[PDB]
Formats: sequence, C-alpha cells, structure tokens
Amino acid sequence: KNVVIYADGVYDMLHLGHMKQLEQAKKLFENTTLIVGVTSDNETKLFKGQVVQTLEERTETLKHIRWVDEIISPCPWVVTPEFLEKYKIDYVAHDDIYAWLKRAGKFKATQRTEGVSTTDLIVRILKNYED
Amino acid sequence: KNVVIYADGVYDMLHLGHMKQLEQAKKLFENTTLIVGVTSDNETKLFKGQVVQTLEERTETLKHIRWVDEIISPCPWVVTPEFLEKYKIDYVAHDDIYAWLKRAGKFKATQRTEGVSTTDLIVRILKNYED
Repeated sequence: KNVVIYADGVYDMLHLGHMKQLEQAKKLFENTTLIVGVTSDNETKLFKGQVVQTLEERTETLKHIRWVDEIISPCPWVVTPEFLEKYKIDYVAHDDIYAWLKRAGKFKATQRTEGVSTTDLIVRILKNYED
Repeated sequence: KNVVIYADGVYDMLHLGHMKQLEQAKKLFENTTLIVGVTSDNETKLFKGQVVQTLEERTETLKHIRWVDEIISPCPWVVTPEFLEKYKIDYVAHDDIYAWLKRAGKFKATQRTEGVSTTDLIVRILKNYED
C-alpha cells in the first residue's frame, strides 16, 4: 500500500515554504515514501543562473527534515521515464515539459506555500535600524 | 526503555547548528522521546535582549525537524524540579544554575556544532558583489 513520491528541487537556503511543500508531498497518500532529489551545483548555476549553498549543505539540511525519507543527491535535472522505473516512483510532486507525467497519471501538484525566507528575516531586522 | 529528553532554547532563525544539536539530544539513548521547549517572546527579549522570529514561527519551524517528538511552546525560562516531574523528564540536554541537574544525574551535554547561519549566507552572497 506504499506509494513512492518523488520531488526534486534546488532547496537553496531551505525555509518554511520548502518544509510545508515537502510535508504536502509526503501526505499525498496515507502510506508514502518521499524521495527528494537535490539538483547539482553546476546544473543549478547553468539553468537557474546562481546557487548559494553547495550540494552538500543543501543535502545535509534536507536530511534533518521530518518528511524526507530518502535523498537522491545529486539528482538529474530532467525526470525521464527510465528514472521513474529505476527508482519505482509512482508520482512526481510539483508546484509543458511535464505533460507526459500528467498523461500517465503520475503528476501531483502541491499548492503554493509562503514562508519566512532569509530575505524576510534580513528585511525584518533592518526595519529596526532604518526606514 | 524509553528515555524522555528535554532541550530548551530560543531557536531563532534555526539552522544546521541547531538541527545537529537536536539530533545529538535525540540520540543520547537508543529509545528516546525528545521534548523541545521554545522560550516566549517577552522573556527572550528581556533576558537575551532581542528576538527575530515570533514564538509561532520558531515553533512552526521546529515542528518540521525530524528529531523533535514533542514541543512545549512557550516553555518556562528556568527549569524546575516540578517541571521535570510534571512532564516525566529523565534528562535535560544542554551545551552554576544547572548544578542541581548534574547533582541529580539529569544533565546531558551536547557537544558544539557549527552551521551555515543566515549571517554566513548573507556574507557569502555579498562577497560576490564587493570585497
């Protein structure tokens, strides 16, 4: 009755927004294994343009999160059907290139989540010292 | 065979340092319940002088951490023997006012942990834009 869920992302400077999203992926069914994929530094740099924490810091941080059952670090940038087969993944959690996942019934959307980001924290601190 | 461990702190802007410390408290024995106490805003302000995240943000964040089994939010600023009795706490994890805990065999130290703090992240980002 166990359902394997895969979610991938950069997970740079992880915050409540990411944690709630991982919670939602984990709770898509009563019995899950949540596998989390953490993109490589060189691919995040090239395809997003920047990355702050190394692959090791981003993976080490996710390890402490309650909902994460397994980590693939680094993961592939693009999910393929062979990847889904090789790891026995039943669904991919995401918040088009993803049309083949929806067409196979393997796409699960995770509603949007606001968190207290590093930016929010800096802004909140500096509001105390200048307008 | 279950051992109840209590750790209290502010847990402002939680990072890897805090997560590793909570891991260490959780793993002090093979079978534990880790209870975590989160200090109140007004007491943290008065006794530490400042606090960034509210009690709700600090508690909500700890809820997502793998090692945390129960949260007392807000917790008392000072641990008393009645508090230990009331919650059936066998040990207090900490990194003098704590001499009575050591004298009773209820004090467990958690070695020091370095993390990638918010400050470290800001500094690392700004090193890219100015010396």
